[PDB]
Amino acid sequence: PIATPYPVKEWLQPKRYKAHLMGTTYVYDFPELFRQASSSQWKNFSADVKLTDDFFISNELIEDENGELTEVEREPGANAIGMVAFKITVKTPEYPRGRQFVVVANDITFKIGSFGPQEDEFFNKVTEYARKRGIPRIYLAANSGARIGMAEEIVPLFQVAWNDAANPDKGFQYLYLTSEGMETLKKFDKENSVLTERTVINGEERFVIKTIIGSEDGLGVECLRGSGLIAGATSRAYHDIFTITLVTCRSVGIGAYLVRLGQRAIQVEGQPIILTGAPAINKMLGREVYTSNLQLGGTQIMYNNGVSHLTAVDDLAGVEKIVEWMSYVPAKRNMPVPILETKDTWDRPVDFTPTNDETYDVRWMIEGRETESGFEYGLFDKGSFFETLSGWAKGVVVGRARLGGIPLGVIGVETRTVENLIPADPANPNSAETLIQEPGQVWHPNSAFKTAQAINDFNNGEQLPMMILANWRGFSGNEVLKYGSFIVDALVDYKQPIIIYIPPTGELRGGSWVVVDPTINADQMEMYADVNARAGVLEPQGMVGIKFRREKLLDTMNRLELLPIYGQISLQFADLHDRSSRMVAKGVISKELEWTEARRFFFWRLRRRLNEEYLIKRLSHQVGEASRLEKIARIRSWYPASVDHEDDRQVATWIEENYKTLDDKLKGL
Amino acid sequence: PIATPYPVKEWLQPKRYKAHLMGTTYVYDFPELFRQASSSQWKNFSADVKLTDDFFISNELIEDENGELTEVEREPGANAIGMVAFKITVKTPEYPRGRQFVVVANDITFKIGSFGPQEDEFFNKVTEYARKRGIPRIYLAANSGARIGMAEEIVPLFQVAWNDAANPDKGFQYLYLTSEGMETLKKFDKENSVLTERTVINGEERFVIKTIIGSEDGLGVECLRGSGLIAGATSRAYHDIFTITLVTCRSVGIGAYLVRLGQRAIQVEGQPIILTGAPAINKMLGREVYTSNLQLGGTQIMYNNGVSHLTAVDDLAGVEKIVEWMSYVPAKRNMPVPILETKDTWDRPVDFTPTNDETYDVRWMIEGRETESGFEYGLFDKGSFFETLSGWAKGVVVGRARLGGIPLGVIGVETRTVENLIPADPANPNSAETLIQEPGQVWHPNSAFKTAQAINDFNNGEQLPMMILANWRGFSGNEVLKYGSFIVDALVDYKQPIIIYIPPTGELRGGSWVVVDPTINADQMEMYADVNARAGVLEPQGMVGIKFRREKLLDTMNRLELLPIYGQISLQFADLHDRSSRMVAKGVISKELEWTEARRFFFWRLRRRLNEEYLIKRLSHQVGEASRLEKIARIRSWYPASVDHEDDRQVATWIEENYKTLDDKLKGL
Ligand SMILES: C[C@@H](Oc1ccc(Oc2ncc(C(F)(F)F)cc2Cl)cc1)C(=O)O
Ligand SMILES: C[C@@H](Oc1ccc(Oc2ncc(C(F)(F)F)cc2Cl)cc1)C(=O)O
Repeated sequence: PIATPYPVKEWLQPKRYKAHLMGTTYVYDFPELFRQASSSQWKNFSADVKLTDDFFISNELIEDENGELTEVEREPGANAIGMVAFKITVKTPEYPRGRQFVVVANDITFKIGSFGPQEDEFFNKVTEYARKRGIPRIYLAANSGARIGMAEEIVPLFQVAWNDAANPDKGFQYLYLTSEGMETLKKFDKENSVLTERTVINGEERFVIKTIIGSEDGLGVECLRGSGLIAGATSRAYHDIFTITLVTCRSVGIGAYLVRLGQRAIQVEGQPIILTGAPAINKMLGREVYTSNLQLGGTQIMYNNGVSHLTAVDDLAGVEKIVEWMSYVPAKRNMPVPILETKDTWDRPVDFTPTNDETYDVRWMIEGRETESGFEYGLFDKGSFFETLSGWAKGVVVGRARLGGIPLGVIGVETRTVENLIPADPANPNSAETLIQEPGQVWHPNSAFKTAQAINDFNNGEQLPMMILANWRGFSGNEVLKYGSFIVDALVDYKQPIIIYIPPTGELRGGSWVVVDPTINADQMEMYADVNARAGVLEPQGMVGIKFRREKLLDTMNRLELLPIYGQISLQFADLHDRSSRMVAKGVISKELEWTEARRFFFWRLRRRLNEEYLIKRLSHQVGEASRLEKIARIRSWYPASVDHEDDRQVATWIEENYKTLDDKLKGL
Repeated sequence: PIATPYPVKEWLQPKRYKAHLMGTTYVYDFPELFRQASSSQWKNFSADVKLTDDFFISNELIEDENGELTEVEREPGANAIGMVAFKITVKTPEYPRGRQFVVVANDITFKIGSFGPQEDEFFNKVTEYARKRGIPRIYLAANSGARIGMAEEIVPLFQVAWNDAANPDKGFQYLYLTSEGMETLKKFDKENSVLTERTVINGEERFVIKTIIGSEDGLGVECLRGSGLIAGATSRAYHDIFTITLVTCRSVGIGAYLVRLGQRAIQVEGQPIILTGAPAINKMLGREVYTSNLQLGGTQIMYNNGVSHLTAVDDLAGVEKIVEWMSYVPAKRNMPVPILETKDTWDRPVDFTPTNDETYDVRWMIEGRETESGFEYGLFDKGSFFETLSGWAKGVVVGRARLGGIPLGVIGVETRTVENLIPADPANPNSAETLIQEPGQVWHPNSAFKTAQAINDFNNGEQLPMMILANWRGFSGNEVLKYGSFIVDALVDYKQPIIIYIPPTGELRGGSWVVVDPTINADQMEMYADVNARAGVLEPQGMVGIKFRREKLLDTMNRLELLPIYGQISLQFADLHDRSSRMVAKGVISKELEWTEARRFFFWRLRRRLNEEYLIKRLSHQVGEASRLEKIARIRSWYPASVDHEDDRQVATWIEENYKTLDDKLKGL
């Protein structure tokens, strides 16, 4: 393109053009996308904000002579390997003073962005660089999988010992190198390129090749080791720091695997996640079954199965989703979750309220609904709900949100009936589309798996508090059994305060309660039941049909048919047990709450709990053998004699008024 | 039964008869079953062994006044709760001096062996009693799920406020208690049994009941809490001590859940594992779909899905399987795995050997095969292989075994084609039986899940070393993706030395290698490749069709159709790369081994590694900030200047000759 206003980027560095031709952004151009997403992040928080370019800094990372990652500034496209890294320090609304994180990405323009030993080592170095600093690791997937190849320096000068040179088609016995052939390697110093054994015949000597190694690195097994390295490295990363992946062009083999290992992933439409090549798959299936790779690792597949937590219209949308996601996570490991107050204060009732005589969307309780006559506020801050895994297991809703600025993970039950339509089966010209009916408030294999996943994803890396608006009436298909224990495990491992609240029209029966009972992890869990909720081992219908047969029905009968009415009286007699009042009496819940006052209660209870948890931790550096009970008990003995321990606002208030004073007490131990 | 030789047990204590009528063993009679299994255990180890009854001791456990578990001796059937516990101290071949473990079981004769608050608390107390002492917990499942019921003391004297006493069928508004009714409760002191509000009408006062609580404990939510308690307690137990479950009569609700939470489970034929009642399921399905519960939680279902690791013809067979399983696990947490030498010494070659021109059963390589002309010894001790999860994911074989007495977990790839026949679908009169073809050396969703499970089950509680005869050529259905990371996670968590050995005719391609590469956990993992094995990113066929097209084929062609032969030359050229020799050159394996000499090598390498691991641990009590590298390096500096560090036998020999001497060195730090 001649005569253009300004210089042609795609000409100055053709690699940029190659990347675009691939349908993706040039690696070195991604940082600019983060500055834009970051800049937009401010505009949406406060339009009147004069932003200076020093609010976003990007510093590429390359290994020095000691293989140690260091910051440098060089011209794009100067990377010697197919892997690049950037250290980003940007000021955001959640962190005005600024925050940091790393970005690892494949250079799709460098050897089809394949994973070679040098690229793996680098990816591994970056990962631990982020883990060590407790910083989040963002990975941009755009690869072709593990690098492959043969010792090309042997394919031209390799000899074969046929059965008879006369009739070559008769077959052969082995391959070898001649005295000359062997000399050529010694000349290029590529002797190690092969293993042979001198053998003479009716002619001269014929060095029989027993094994080909090759002088080039990245032909086979060495690439498999590099993959395992980064695979296990990512696995550890996930339990250490915040990990997220964005599929920008395509992710193959180890690339697709890494997407799952990092767990949280956003897939850009059109960019497929391929484990094994489609063309190769048609070979292991016989006839041509698939046409394009999109039909395999497309968004309409990965996003629906839960592998892709989110999708993006394009790369910039992808970066924005990443940036928005991070707004809920701490600047770094072990750091207080990013507190962020907006126009929606904590002091206000909850407008939206579900009714037994009306279908509703759980989301309306979470963020709120917009009616024709105004906006009904929900339990959490307006527009603070960021849902994820929205294309899989619609039965349950998971997302981040804010409670008066306090970021937390939220899981709610979808009362509406889910209509999961499973596409036809390509590997079978007979089977077609299949519509599935996923009842509301009913646990399914995918629903339990999604719940466990959500819990772990909230706990690991994100380190956020959590609220589950428990509202399940049962389960059905054993996969439900297996994944079931996944949930209890995730809860035992939770390290932040948890809150289980059975919503108003909600209910919690049988094992649906067991899997989330506070006694699973009393150190972090508390359970509340709305005055309009219900809970019991069995639903009214099931109870009566067991402990209220017909003989007990007749005996009661004293109005002397009237079975229909007396029958309903049974259900009502039972229902009178599944009341929140009873829950309190039995002490199975911390207390019963009112939906409209919930927000005010939960905001202070959580703010108060976070304060004590902080203290319980600062105290976990004195006498080693100290029970958490003995810890919280000592800390509460520091409160003034007039402070009501049950008063959250007061307790939170005093503590925040004496952080240093309390610190001194700690230092004096 | 009159005139019987000896007293009639079933008469002395009718509960025994009730249990038998249930088709199960009486709880208090189970200890005797363990003495018999234990006694048989000796007969099979050494017939010439005069065993005295003091080799097996059983002491029941009940809570004292402080709720603390204590040992007592009382008449069977005197248990006040539906839960019983026994502490067993038996002398076994692996532990002549004796070993200990606990046995928790439901009393099916006590309120249909249902889980009540008192039973849950007890189950929880026993579990931690075992965890605290590091002792194994054996649970005998024979229950009816969580206890249920209503405040019966209200159903007879409860009044209803009809719309008009004239026409009761017209309906009602609420229920209440009269001045008299209220008095009756105050008389029985059951006032808390309900919550009311005095309300007067055209008549007198009518205490409207707003909530029914009941004076009896175990009606609803309190039972759900008890379940959650033991659910999360079992979950923790699994990561702490050796947990196993035996379904003796039936396990319902929380009972079935606990089976999964304890992971390792043995199901007796005929005894079903039911999550939700079948009769109730027919109600949530409309018409009668299922006839018996066996069709749901039967062995032909649980065992095939992997929930039941093993099945037993009857209870005693069940106990034997438990006893035999424990022979591979340590007396207790953190204790050296149970070393046990038999007639099959370590010093001997490996007889059985697979051939590319012959189908074989991986098991023959493991334990060996019995031919018409003698017995071909395998890699491990004869008859020491104890396979588990044998009815699910036949694609992979998992079990315990012994290497010259050294107990370890083993996983191997089933080369033969699996024929998983999925039964018809009852919830659909249209769908029938479906036969599935699971190719050998090919990873499937169930196969990866089974592998991860095996690894975790070996690591947690069992604390055993592990060997995986890696031999996978690929994978296929994404569930394979999800469960895939389950494997890498399990390896990162492994705490005992691991050994990955690609068998002779075996091979390891693509991601099949990544998921088990040593670099995933270098602290415990080592990888060996047989000289007759093959490994690479892609199989010969795939490689040539990518880096050896037709133009490269023709160019090479110098014999001037001959495509068939030249084509084969391609495959051979590539295959020459996937050789173990190359693996060594690239340093991706510790070394290449010979199948017949493997046993001798692995026996000493493992014995040597266990010795150093012990030392690396004893050293983990000195200078806190010490790298494992710095640890093993210091320990190896203690070896004599003449000892070859690479010589396992020598190293193992010296160390075992100077345990105390080394101890002194440690104490002097
Ligand atoms: C209270 C209840 O105990 C149960 C019942 C089923 C149960 O198993 C499950 N519970 C929940 C799920 C999930 F994950 F879907 F919520 C799965 C199972 Cl298998 C656990 C405890 C009972 O015994 O009635
Ligand atoms: C070496 C290979 O990298 C891969 C390929 C696929 C891959 O994903 C999986 N690998 C193994 C399994 C399992 F568990 F079946 F063994 C599953 C997946 Cl998704 C991981 C790494 C490559 O890029 O060619």
